[PDB]
Amino acid sequence: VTAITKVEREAVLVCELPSFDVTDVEFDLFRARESTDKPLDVAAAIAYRLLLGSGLPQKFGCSDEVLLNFILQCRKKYRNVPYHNFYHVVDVCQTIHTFLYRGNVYEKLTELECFVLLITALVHDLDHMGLNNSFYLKTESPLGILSSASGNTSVLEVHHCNLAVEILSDPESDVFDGLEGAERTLAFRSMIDCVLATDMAKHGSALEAFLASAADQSSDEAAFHRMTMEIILKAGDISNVTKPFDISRQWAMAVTEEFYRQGDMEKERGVEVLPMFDRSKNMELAKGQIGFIDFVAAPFFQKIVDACLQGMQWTVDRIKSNRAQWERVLETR
Ligand SMILES: COc1ccc(C2=NN(C3CCN(C(=O)CN4C(=O)CCC4=O)CC3)C(=O)[C@@H]3CC=CC[C@H]23)cc1OC
Ligand SMILES: [Mg+2]
Ligand SMILES: [Zn+2]
Repeated sequence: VTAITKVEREAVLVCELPSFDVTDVEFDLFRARESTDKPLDVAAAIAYRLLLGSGLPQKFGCSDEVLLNFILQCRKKYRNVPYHNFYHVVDVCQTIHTFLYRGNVYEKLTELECFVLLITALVHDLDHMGLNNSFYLKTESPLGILSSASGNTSVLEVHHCNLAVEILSDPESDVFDGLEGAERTLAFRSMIDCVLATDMAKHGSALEAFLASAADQSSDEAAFHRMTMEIILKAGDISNVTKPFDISRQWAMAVTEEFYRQGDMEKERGVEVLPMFDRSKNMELAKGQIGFIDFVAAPFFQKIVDACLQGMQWTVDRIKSNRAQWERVLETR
């Protein structure tokens, strides 16, 4: 890995981000991206501002320079795909910030764990190529073969953890360098756990485990803290439908184009192409989003809020209003 230059940091530090409140739940990363000639710099500056404002890097001996090196080292490893690019992970970081601080989830965690969540958001999709786990397995890809051979089917999640560990192995980009002993161990293990938990094939079991812990006043503390962390990263990962409508719709366009490119590649290779990934179905954006709301996101946010995370009620409220808005698109078509 090649060291971040000073000129690279200066480009990020130059961004003043006037008019944006990065801590707000109605913050608009799309508008932030439009605001400038250099969206990648603005994106990094948002991540930088969020991390510094939390008070957290300073507390764990992570300097301003090392924090920004880390951010830029993550940015180098994201690709130019429609959805799983650096804007997605900056969005997950910003959203998790809002769940911790606007939603009061910080109350259930330590500050180390809060620090870890904010950083894990930035590593959690490192080097995503716009193709899901199933594509690698269906096509018998080298990457997919290695996963089957070694017994872990979370193809990309394990990949992301491996690049995260690389960035953190140089002191100049290790935001956990100020830690040692059991704490540094916890930072790496909880980071890795969280990323492994974002495999959507494990979505149901992760939810059931969190919910079961949350209902049990004699749950192991460490286990509950860990499951909370995993759940908050998962929440950020599927939080598109909890933003105001046009923000939420822009994410949906981005993921739709990304899925389509996968399906075009699957067609070429002669493997199974699902409906959601097929250009020829031209499936309505409103039906896709409502199906995702009804089958994935509304039950998830509702269950985790009722169980435990009451301050996150606004996410349930907004899913409801976005669902009603998509129903209006149908009604008037
Ligand atoms: C902005 O909009 C989306 C953003 C992310 C995803 C992701 N989706 N997924 C799975 C796809 C397969 N799944 C489903 O098809 C679920 N489902 C039904 O069963 C009925 C209709 C429906 O949607 C489970 C989630 C991913 O794995 C992506 C990677 C990680 C997290 C969420 C991403 C989906 C979105 O809108 C469809
Ligand atoms: Mg992922
Ligand atoms: Zn993600």
